[PDB]
Amino acid sequence: LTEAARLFLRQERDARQRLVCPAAYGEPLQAAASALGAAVRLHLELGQPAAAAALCLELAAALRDLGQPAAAAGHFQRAAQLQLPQLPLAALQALGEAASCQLLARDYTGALAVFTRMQRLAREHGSLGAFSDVLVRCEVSRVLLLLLLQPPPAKLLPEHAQTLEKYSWEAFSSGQLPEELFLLLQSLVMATHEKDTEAIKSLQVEMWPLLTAEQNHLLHLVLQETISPSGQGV
Amino acid sequence: VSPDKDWYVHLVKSQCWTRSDSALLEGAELVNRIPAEDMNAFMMNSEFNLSLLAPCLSLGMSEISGGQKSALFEAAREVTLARVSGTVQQLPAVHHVFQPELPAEPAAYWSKLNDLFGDAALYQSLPTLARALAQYLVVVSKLPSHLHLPPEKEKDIVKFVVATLEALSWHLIHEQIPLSLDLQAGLDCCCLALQLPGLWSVVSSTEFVTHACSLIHCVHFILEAVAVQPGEQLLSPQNPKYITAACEMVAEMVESLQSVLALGHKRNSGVPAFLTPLLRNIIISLARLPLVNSYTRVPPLVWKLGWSPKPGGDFGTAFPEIPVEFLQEKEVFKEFIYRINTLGWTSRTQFEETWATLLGVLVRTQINVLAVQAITSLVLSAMTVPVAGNPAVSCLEQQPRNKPLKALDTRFGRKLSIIRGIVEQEIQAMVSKRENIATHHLYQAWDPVPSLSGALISHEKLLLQINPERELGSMSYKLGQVSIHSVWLGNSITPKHRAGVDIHSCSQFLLELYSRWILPRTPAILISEVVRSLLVVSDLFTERNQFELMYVTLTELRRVHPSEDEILAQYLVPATCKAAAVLGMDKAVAEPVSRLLESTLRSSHLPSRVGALHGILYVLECDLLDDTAKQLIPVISDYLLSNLKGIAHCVNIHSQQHVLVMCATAFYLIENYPLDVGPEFSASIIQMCGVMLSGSEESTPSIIYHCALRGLERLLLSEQLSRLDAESLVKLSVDRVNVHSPHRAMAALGLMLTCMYTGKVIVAMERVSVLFDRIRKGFPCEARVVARILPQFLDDFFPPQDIMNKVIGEFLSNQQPYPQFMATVVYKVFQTLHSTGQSSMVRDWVMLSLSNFTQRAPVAMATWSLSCFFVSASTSPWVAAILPHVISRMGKLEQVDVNLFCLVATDFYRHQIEEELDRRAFQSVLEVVAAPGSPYHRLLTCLRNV
Repeated sequence: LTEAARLFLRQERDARQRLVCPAAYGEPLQAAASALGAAVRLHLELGQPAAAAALCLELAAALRDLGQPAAAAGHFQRAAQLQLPQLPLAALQALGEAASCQLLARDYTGALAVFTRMQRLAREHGSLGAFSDVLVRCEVSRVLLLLLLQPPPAKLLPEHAQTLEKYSWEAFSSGQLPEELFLLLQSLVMATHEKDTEAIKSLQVEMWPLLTAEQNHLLHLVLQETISPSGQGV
Repeated sequence: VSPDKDWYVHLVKSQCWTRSDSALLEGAELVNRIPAEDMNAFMMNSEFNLSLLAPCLSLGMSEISGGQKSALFEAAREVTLARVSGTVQQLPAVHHVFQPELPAEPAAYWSKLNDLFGDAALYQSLPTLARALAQYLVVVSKLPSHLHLPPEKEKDIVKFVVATLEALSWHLIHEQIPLSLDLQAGLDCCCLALQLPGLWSVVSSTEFVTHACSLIHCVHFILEAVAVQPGEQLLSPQNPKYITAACEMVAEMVESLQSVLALGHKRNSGVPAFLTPLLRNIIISLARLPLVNSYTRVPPLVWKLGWSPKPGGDFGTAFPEIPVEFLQEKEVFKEFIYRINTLGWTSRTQFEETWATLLGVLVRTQINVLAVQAITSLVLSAMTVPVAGNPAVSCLEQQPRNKPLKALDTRFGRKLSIIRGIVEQEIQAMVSKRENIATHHLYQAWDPVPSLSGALISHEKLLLQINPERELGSMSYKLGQVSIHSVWLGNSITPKHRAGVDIHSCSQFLLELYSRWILPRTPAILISEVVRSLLVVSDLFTERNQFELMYVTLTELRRVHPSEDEILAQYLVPATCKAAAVLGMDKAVAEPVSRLLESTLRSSHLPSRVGALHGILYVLECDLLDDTAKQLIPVISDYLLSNLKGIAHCVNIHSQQHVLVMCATAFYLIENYPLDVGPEFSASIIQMCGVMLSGSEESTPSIIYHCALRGLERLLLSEQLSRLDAESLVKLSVDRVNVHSPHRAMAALGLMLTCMYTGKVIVAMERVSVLFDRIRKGFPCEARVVARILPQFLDDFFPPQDIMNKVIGEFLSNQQPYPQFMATVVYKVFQTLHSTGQSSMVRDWVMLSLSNFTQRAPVAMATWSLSCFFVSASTSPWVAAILPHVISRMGKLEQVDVNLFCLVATDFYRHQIEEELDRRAFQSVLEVVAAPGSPYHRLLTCLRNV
């Protein structure tokens, strides 16, 4: 049912990516739910939780390939949950993938809720060399997401308050970030909170080399929401 | 000062003649109120902020999409086109390809270029003009006859898009990465210009070959700079050299669409995910060019063999169609299928060529299955609505099963229409798979529903029609695409040929070749694919004898084929149901479809049951199901209840297609068979839908939440409901508005708006309180939307005396995170009171500015709120027409701000009070606040001067 997974996924990857078929019933996915999604539960009920989530890590990557980002994110998070209190790095990679998929689904308040979970698991389990590579992506992500959303002071957790507080001249420090990236992040927080457009434009152009593709997407989103806000209807 | 037309225009110049992108929306709203006769001399002035042409075009379009004629849109369009022609008349006379690598080859050119795009005095005006041009081109598809782009400006617009991509690539070469908005504007112009036929006839001509290769070179260089690190290639396994370079570059890009530009692939993690859709669409539109189309359709595995003819097509690259002796190999055939499916077909002759090719391949082990799949997708290619063989422009045509609601087109219905179209616009922007949409523009979503009376149906007329089983925004082929009513209605079938291509011959040929191929040792994996292809093509069958032949073929196949297929039934059942229920399901022969459905619903594997449910939905479409022999109903309802009662607490575990089609069947039953689907049967699932909508963001995926919610909204909006489950439905709507996810809150808000506008004293106050709470503790998007719907809700539910205290109390507060929206809410309410002759209640409430106003710790915010309030409660034009100016400055206690506030309060004191005792009552509130400081003391002085 693991090589049958290969069969029934390639029989879908063909018609989707290899020979694009704009005639798909959507048939091999509702059945792709078998083997993978199926043993996903069978593995548990008989008991192989250790590797059980690997089947779901393959099925979720497949779902994201086909263009189902939200369900892929759900399966990714479930895998992270399954592998968590035995292996930090595996579930942290899974959570990173889930946050990526959720940003593909344009689900920002759910991606931020996964970045906050990573950032807060990395710390309470950083007691390596990759933990201070998830704490450098999660911090920048979270700051860009809180600058994109702009939650009001009412519904703003203590965690996000602490974070958005860390980056104003009332505070200086870098945590895990490199100094230049921290200075750029601080200037960006201070310029967005003060309704400054040209500063954010210069910061976008200057930060593009230092941010990944996901975070460059998020910084473009911050800049766009600043320039043309979403909701006016025009 | 006299606040008149000239004072207003000066105040407009003060904000819309700088160069700043701070408050562009309010700038557009401010230019909107300029006299229509004196607007184009205001925008065609050298100091005008060119960043306002996109907000001005968007506001004008929202005014035109509302039916009313817009003069600001005419002005912004004239100015965009004149500016584009201007900035194109500066480029050099003759054009050379922009070899983004060849070291400055046309020196003079490549220097006269830098001097015209290396500087920032001109280059800064290329993407801020591309933004306007992309905001224009994205709405030419829904404009009147005299508002499309003229035929004269098409060459100039092509040259402008060429120049913009050239400038972006030049910046990438010399300077750093330009900007996200500059990149987006350039690629937006490119995509939307290759999407229109008027400009596609110009780019793809022969005197624009250098421009086409410039586009190809620049797009390839941008994709190389953005998607890959320096030093790597894109993919991980005579005539002007640039023509062959363009051919090979487009081939590489098209081959990349599978990995590097496939959103979510393990290799797309380099592209910043806001360039993936734009680049996909641009690459498709470039590959469909006559210059590179002939080369692009040949797989690379053919050049890897001994195939190299001598081509010529007025470029030198028109290769002949692949000799079908090459497709007998699998991989070459799969690559050819990918090319012709991704690219589509550029003309009728090309459709016929690839048709004959796949026929010659169709006469062998698995090449036959591939040939059948390619054939069915190829005939489905002509189904698309906008332009038939264009995957960049068009999506698959669907006619939904649900008829237009009759509750709308009424008094309350035509108001719910507006106030729910707003919420639906925002839900679209926030959760729709932008699948038929390439650019970033939000309020652009459309639907592929052509009228069967034809021209596409406008999206604001498809409120709750789109089959509630397909994901919001998903435009792929879904089983159930065309309703059966549409089959009876379009080609009149008693219960022609598609765009440019004779589909009757293709359909008849396929039907004969399929019937003669499955009735007599054809392997199983071939019979199943022929049946799937029949089911998929039966959306293009026109005559009734075609459907009758299909039905007799399928029933003989059922009789001959053994029951142990399990992978044939998934297509046997919905195809037989579609045929039997286009024949106006009768008693004689179309009756033992009920037996087939009953048998397949007690299956062992899911897809057979999803196909059975799609077949059931095919039957009820307008068959008298069974013929008042409806003994399928009890079966359908028992299955739906038994298998939805289980999947209501944990939904993400079970398949989403199953749940979606179960909900769609249940809603169709409740709305169209409400006397056979028992009674409480509705309430039962109005509970299943309650236990599903009330689940956490993990226990209920977003697309299932939105289906169930939109389907419930239709069930309530359709009058086919008792006032016992509808009463059970008005309660569920309010528990879902206080949720964290903004789009879930917006969906619940839409359902609440229908629950309020359809079922129609303190209940209305509870509902307005929950609306104000969603303004006060929501995100800026949700809060702006709610504050945009609030004035109509208020003026349509309860009289202004009830809430006038509440609106001002929510405007004047310390817990108010967005007072900049409540300013507009108060404005709309007061200006509504200035039309219904109630201009005395408004002064009665502004005279209640004693304690609420003038008591706000940030004195700057106190005078700002006073200015907003006294602008709102003003019967004078040019004073009520500056609220966008006063909202743009929520703090900013400058001196011109104080001059504005004094002038506004003086206008009020002079024109609204008119009672001397009340004049002294007004005067003796600035004296208590006093504030010898500028604002009030200057106001007191100016009032003493009056």
